Amino acid sequence: PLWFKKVRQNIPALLIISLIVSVGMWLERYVIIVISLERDFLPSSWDIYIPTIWDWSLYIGTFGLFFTLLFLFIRVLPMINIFEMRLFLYQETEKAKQR
Amino acid sequence: CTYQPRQYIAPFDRQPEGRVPGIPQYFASTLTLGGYGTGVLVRSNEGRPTKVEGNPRHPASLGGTDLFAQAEILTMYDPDRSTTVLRQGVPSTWAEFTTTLGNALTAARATQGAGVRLLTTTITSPSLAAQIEQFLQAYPQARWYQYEPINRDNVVAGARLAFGRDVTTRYDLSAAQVVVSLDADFLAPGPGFVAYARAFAERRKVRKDSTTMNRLYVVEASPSTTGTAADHRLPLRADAIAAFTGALANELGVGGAPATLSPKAEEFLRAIARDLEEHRGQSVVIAGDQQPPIVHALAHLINAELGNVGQTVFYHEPVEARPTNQTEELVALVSEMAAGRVETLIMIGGNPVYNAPGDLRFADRMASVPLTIHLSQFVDETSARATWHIPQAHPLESWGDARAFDGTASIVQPLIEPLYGGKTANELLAAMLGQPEAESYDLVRSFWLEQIGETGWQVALANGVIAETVAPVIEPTLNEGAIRATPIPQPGDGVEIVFRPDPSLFDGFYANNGWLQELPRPLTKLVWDNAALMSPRTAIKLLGLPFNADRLIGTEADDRERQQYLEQLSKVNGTIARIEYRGGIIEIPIWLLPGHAEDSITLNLGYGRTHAGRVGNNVGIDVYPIRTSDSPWFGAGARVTNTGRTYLLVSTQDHWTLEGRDIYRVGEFKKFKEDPKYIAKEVYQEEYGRETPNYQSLQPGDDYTGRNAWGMTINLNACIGCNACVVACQAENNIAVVGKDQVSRGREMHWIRIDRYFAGEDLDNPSIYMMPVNCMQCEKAPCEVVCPVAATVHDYEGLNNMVYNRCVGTKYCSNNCPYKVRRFNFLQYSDTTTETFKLAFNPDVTVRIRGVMEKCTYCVQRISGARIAAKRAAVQAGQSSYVISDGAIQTACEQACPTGAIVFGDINDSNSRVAKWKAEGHNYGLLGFLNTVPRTTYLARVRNPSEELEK
Ligand code: SF4
Ligand code: SF4
Ligand code: SF4
Ligand code: F3S
Repeated sequence: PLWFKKVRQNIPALLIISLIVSVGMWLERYVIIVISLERDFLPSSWDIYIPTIWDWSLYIGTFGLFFTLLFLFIRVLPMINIFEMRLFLYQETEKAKQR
Repeated sequence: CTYQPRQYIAPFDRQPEGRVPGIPQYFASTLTLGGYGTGVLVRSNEGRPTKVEGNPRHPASLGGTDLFAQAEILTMYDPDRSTTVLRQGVPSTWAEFTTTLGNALTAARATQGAGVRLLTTTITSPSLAAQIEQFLQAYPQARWYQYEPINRDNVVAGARLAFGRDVTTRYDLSAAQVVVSLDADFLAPGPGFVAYARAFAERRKVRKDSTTMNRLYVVEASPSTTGTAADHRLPLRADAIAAFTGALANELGVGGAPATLSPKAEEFLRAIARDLEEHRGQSVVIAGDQQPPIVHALAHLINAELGNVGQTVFYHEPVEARPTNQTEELVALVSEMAAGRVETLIMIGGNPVYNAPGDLRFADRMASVPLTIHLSQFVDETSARATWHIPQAHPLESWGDARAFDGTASIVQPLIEPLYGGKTANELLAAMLGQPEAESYDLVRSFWLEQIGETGWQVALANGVIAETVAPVIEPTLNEGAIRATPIPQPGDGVEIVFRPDPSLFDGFYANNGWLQELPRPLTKLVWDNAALMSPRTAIKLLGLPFNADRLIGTEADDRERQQYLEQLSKVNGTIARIEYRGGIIEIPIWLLPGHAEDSITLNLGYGRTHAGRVGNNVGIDVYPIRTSDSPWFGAGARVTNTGRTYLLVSTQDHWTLEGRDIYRVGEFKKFKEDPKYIAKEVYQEEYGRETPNYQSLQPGDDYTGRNAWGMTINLNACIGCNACVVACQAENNIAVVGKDQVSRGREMHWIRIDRYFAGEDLDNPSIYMMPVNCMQCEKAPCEVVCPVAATVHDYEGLNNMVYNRCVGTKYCSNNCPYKVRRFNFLQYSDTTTETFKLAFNPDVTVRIRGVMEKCTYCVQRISGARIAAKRAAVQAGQSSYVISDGAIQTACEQACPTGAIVFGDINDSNSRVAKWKAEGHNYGLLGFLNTVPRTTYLARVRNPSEELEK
């Protein structure tokens, strides 16, 4: 859908696709690592990987740490570079003068 | 803070005379599995037993040992062994028992000992037999009444039918070109197992020079280790074997009965008969203990006709003291207990309440008896219901004598004073004979002195055998009329039940031992559990599973599809089936065994104990209640309804087939004689189009041309999948025992593993392949290259070095190991709180902590000791030679193997056995397309098929 311009313009469509892409990339890493490791050269050494609750707990915990750091960043420091944005305005005004 | 704690050191007060500190010693002792002694050499690190090995001078234990002898060390150090005398479960004293016993016996002297009864197992000790005979002389009306669940009653019954006298049958497999086995496991643990395995394996081992190989034909209800090492195997029902034996005698022309049989069985009969009469005096017929007495009588008759007697089969005077029908003697005792005639019962071991068949109701009849005394070495179920329980000294810590199947009279020697005290069986007999406080050492020595003499006693202790004692060869006379005039019962009464001793737990005595319970059972790979074993077809019909079961049958073209179907047929393993045999319901989970006979179920004894130690306290389902005295090893009718309610069964392998890969190589003998390299020349033609694969490597490696190089060769033809090597590695390298939950998560720690591939056409009657897998010590090792902290690096000799202290636990090395032989300590598996287990650990090898990887180290402790000793000898001589002998270093697995499949030696020394074996044309390394260049290599299996059955 991203190929079509209308889908890219729509803000809800972008959010849904971005969430699906984030899940798909996790699945890609899972496929590359776990599936390849499960079955190997010797058939006798074949077993299935079943994740427990503790690795999931670590995963949500890392999400929480990431968002905590983001929230402190946005509270204390500016989210948008104050300079390089007024310089961008200066560059845009000069472009208008040279048409 | 300081690097380490004070680490105080405590020395002796009086030095032992013959001991040099830090130097282990070896002592000769005897360990008995079925009451038949097997000579063992046991290492005493500092006065404590630590490692059991074989006695090269002992018949039936020439270096090789069975798993039960290996795992006796952990049994002697079980933290659940009895420590005190219990009156009625309350601690008491030995003196109080001696007073009570004396009063009870003098109260029974009014009669002739009519109330006094005994109950031992198969007793072969000359000292105990003489003491029991003297006690019977003192009390005329006393009875011995031997019994043990795994006995040889049918053998002696058949002997008394064929010869009219109890004889001891011995088989010389070295001179038998054809061996036929009627439901007989001679390659499974039992009397004479190590001797039979070594002789059979030597014939199977084939080199370019060799021109002859032995052939084995086996007919059996359940696939077994003997079945695995057979050129031809027929899965006949257990009841049908007696009819098959009668038919074989009839076609040979000896007295028998023609029996209707399946066409495959008839073809097998034609091949066996045709192979015989072509090898007269070069053939032997072996009948299993489970089979009925008529089968044994027919086997003696067939051997006499072929003239095999005196060449392959030898008859000797009976070695088991007084041979008797044990099941009938127990039935006589239970009836007397029900009547109330017995007033005193003394039992030396044997766990009678648990072991006795359910129909007998021994426990209910035991209550009637006023006094019952049990010597068990553990507080067993019988001891719990018995007054005056007395702890029994373990064989390692006790003075004793035992006789081998051939007859040896070997002497058991204590390596340590009893840890918890306890009394030997002879000491109990002495108290009954009126001599209390009699030392075991004096009782055994007094009997032996004046028979072999004081000088003989000294030689007997130094060696593991008594030269004077052996069974005399006798020539018995075969009674043709008695053997011919026998019923030969016909098979067929509905679903049948086969009762087989557990491969790892035996009769359930070893249920407490952790190593045996954790050991994967051969051919089923199950751990910590008991399951009903049935063929895939049997499960589909009885449990109504939705599978065709004919899809498995097919040609080589659809082999990959049929292997996938077998995986789909699996996952039904663990469904609980309620089985009703004779008024008894077992409710046991079912595990599918492909090679099993149709309409037959195998149930393993030794499970469901309730008074066993914390390990194996309640594991598996007890099969003893359903078992009946009239038919101990066979069953006639079983309902086998399916109750669903699937129960998790844990297996180590988790895959039953090789997926079209060159892991196991199998070739015919006739083609091998023309070209030894034919098996290797083939395969490469299918894969690359050329006879030789031109593997190319971008990595140099190391020369190793002028230095000792250590390599191992494993012979596929010799291996029988006994699993003795796995137990030997666990004892030698202090490998931890993980729980059933850890095995379920695939975290079992075993340096050596045996894999069953079950690969064949049909897949309902597959050919079992057993391959031992251990670190290959690859000259170019992938695991070493991926290690960040350099914990795994190579060695000057060529050994891969794994340093536990350096390992940080990344686990990258296991991922890059192609053979997946590396085991990681995910949790703290090692036991730190148990003093007895701490004594068991070998000092030479470190006890690993959590977070470190482990792998086979080619028994580095043995190699380092030999290298230090060779260097020390060279410097003292002044030669500076540093020469190590070929036989100087033997790995624990190499010593343990009864067959001799594993050989360890220098590769560079061309005169070493490993160098000669590695020059064979059928030697190869696993996964050659990876440029690992392993040092552990395999010899491709060579078979000897008869043109009748095969072509
Ligand atoms: S077998 Fe595995 S652990 Fe052993 S040397 Fe080879 S790659 Fe390393
Ligand atoms: S060589 Fe030693 S460590 Fe390796 S498998 Fe054999 S017994 Fe175990
Ligand atoms: S290699 Fe191991 S499993 Fe095979 S026969 Fe020898 S001891 Fe038994
Ligand atoms: S990668 Fe290395 S760090 Fe240990 S777990 Fe393996 S030897």
